[PDB]
Amino acid sequence: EQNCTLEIESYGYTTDDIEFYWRGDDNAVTGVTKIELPQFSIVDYKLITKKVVFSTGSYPRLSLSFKLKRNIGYFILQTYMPSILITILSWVSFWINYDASAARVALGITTVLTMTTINTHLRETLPKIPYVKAIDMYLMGCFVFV
Amino acid sequence: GDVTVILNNLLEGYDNKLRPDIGVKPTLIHTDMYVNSIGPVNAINMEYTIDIFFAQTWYDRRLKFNSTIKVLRLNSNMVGKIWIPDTFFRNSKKADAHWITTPNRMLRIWNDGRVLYTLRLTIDAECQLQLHNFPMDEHSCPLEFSSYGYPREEIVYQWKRSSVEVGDTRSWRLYQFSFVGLRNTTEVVKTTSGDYVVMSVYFDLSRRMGYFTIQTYIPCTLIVVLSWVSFWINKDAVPARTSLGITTVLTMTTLSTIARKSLPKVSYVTAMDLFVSVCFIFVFSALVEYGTLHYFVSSQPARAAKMDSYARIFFPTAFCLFNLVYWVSYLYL
Amino acid sequence: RESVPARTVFGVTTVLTMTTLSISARNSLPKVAYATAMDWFIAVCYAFVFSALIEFATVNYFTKSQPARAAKIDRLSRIAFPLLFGIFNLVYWATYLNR
Amino acid sequence: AHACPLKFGSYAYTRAEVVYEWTREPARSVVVAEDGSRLNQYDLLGQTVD
Ligand SMILES: *[C@@H]1O[C@H](CO)[C@@H](O[C@@H]2O[C@H](CO)[C@@H](O[C@@H]3O[C@H](CO[C@H]4O[C@H](CO[C@H]5O[C@H](CO)[C@@H](O)[C@H](O)[C@@H]5O[C@H]5O[C@H](CO)[C@@H](O)[C@H](O)[C@@H]5O)[C@@H](O)[C@H](O[C@H]5O[C@H](CO)[C@@H](O)[C@H](O)[C@@H]5O)[C@@H]4O)[C@@H](O)[C@H](O[C@H]4O[C@H](CO)[C@@H](O)[C@H](O)[C@@H]4O[C@H]4O[C@H](CO)[C@@H](O)[C@H](O)[C@@H]4O[C@H]4O[C@H](CO)[C@@H](O)[C@H](O)[C@@H]4O)[C@@H]3O)[C@H](O)[C@H]2NC(C)=O)[C@H](O)[C@H]1NC(C)=O
Ligand SMILES: *[C@@H]1O[C@H](CO)[C@@H](O[C@@H]2O[C@H](CO)[C@@H](O[C@@H]3O[C@H](CO)[C@@H](O)[C@H](O)[C@@H]3O)[C@H](O)[C@H]2NC(C)=O)[C@H](O)[C@H]1NC(C)=O
Ligand SMILES: *[C@@H]1O[C@H](CO)[C@@H](O[C@@H]2O[C@H](CO)[C@@H](O)[C@H](O)[C@H]2NC(C)=O)[C@H](O)[C@H]1NC(C)=O
Repeated sequence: EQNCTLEIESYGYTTDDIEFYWRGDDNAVTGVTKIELPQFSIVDYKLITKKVVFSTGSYPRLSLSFKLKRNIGYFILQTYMPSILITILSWVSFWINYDASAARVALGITTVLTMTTINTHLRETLPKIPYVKAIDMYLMGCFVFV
Repeated sequence: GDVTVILNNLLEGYDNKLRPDIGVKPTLIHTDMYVNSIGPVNAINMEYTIDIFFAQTWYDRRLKFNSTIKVLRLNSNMVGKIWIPDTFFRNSKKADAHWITTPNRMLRIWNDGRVLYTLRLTIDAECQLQLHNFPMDEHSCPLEFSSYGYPREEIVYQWKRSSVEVGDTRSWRLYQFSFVGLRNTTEVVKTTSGDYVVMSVYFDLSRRMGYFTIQTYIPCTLIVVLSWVSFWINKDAVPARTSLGITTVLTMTTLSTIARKSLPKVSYVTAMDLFVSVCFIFVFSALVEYGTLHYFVSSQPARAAKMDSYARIFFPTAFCLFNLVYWVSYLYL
Repeated sequence: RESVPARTVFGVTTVLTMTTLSISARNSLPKVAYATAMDWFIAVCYAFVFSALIEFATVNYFTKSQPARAAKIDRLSRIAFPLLFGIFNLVYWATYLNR
Repeated sequence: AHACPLKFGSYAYTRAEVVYEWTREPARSVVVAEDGSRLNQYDLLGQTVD
């Protein structure tokens, strides 16, 4: 979940020269429920009014905050199901009787190939967050299992 | 000669801050459009471009003159000196007029005070596509516009007989959709400021499947029918059947990528994505079926003998049943 | 004919190569909603590869039970498929270079 | 590791007309807010003014 804010302040006028408030204080912000985000969902929003104290004085401030919860269906179907299915295909090597070495080698190493291809395509398509994430951990788990 | 005097008189004792008949009655504005084009509809951002000629006609009794000339036909030069309605497009992510070589406005003032004001706009309207039945989906995306500051009791919009009219409809930059028709509408919306007359021009579009057929449906279908070959391959060709199955899996994943590559990250099962998932499940099932057959060989060869003959007819018939149900259900919407 | 793994690997891996090539070519093309000349070429080529692997499927099915007809169909396929591809290429290039 | 610079100065006024100096000590005249680090890849260690 992401807590995305929008901060509204006065540049030069201080609290003893200007005051901010929400007109209604519960119904000042409208249209949040009608928003349709393809990838997220507005679970909650809040309105805050305060006075931030800076060195030279107190300045009025309003804050509009949203809590975005990212949908999971797309990620499941496009990243997690394929990984698990390739993992099962990797497991199929056990039922194949040992004496067939070409078949077991082909199955195992081609499952490794497919796992790598899926991982690289997910690199390519997904947003480029260059630090470690939960999805990265899951794909490493799957690749380790293969 | 005389026209300069007419204009100087017209703008003498004028006040462009006040709408015509500020305190008497609402100003009635007749609006026309001429859609030069409807550009791409990129489902990723849920927006569609549109290039139009927006014309508004109203009545201003301050701009009434008497003279042998029945109409004054001016440039954009005067547009900034007389009152112009603050019409704006309520569903535009980013719109802009055109300014080359000279502002693309147009002003015309008649004897009786009728003003006609035309400009050329390119509007990136927003419409939230409901991406079910992809790629067999049909949408109706609006271009809405209303005054920004004048409520219902100050400015009222009103369509005409031939208000909105399309052009060739062949030079349009529509790629995957196809133009089918349009409708004009008028409503009154409630806003924080007041009640605003909102005018709408719905444009109806239908996606065209000539691309997704060749891209996904045909290759996925052929890959499945190719994976079936393992059944007819003898049961002793163990490495051959294993490689066949797994290579078909790899190809199917390659295809499943390009499947979704086109669409935004909608978190629901679209139709084409359901199709590709089902094809991948069929390939998965074929490979695991061969695996189970191979495992049963060493234990019960008689039991394994009938499994191949069962699968040979159960897989094709199952796929045909799925295809019939699918293509019938998604085209009945 | 006995080299069943070898011929199966040709079939499947050539299908994979043609898949990749078609994906790349239609990635290069804009996302129009109708068939282009390159798209027709790709479609016919993919059909040809599918036909090749199907011919293997049938020849393998018949082999070890009817070698005479297996070899007969294999020989006709050898003689025919290249000829059909060549005629397709000739007519295609003619029709799309005359314009 | 990198040292990304932010160099500013006066355009059109030379050293003999407009001289710039930090209002306080050099490293106390450029302050990064405590929540002001919008980097995914790197880690802002610290600044160094001059
Ligand atoms: C934060 O800061 C931002 C930046 O400071 C600020 O953005 C600025 O906002 C202002 C106010 O809205 C903009 O100023 C207006 O701009 C209009 C044009 O906008 C388009 O073009 C500009 C570039 O402008 C060039 O082109 C026009 C058209 O030819 C010229 O008129 C301009 O002078 C200028 O031309 C010079 O440069 C050319 C090269 O570019 C040369 O070739 C040329 O020879 C000139 O040297 C673009 O920047 C705009 O893009 C941005 O804005 C649009 C908004 O629509 C966005 O959608 C877009 O995405 C971009 O963000 C846009 O493309 C001008 O038309 C306008 O001038 C008229 O209005 C003012 C005030 O009303 C008048 O004083 C002025 O005289 C003009 O009125 C006369 O002419 C009009 C013609 O339409 C007549 O209708 C009118 O009646 C009037 O005639 C009378 O006066 C005439 C005198 O000229 C006289 O001859 C007549 O006879 C008669 O008496 C105005 O200047 C400014 O462009 C924005 N800048 C930028 C970078 O965006 C932002 O608002 C700030 N935010 C806040 C919250 O404060
Ligand atoms: C998203 O983040 C913002 C800020 O990080 C959160 O704002 C915080 O909201 C809480 C609850 O409203 C505030 O606590 C309040 O403290 C005051 C004391 O002055 C008290 O009078 C209130 O009754 C309440 O206990 C907190 O001050 C406020 N923080 C800031 C920096 O404004 C917000 O709750 C988070 N969630 C959402 C959905 O926005
Ligand atoms: C466009 O809007 C008009 C007005 O809302 C619709 O109705 C016609 O309007 C003209 C001008 O007032 C009348 O002369 C006609 O008699 C109206 N026809 C009706 C009510 O059927 C018009 O139908 C709309 N057209 C489109 C294509 O949306």
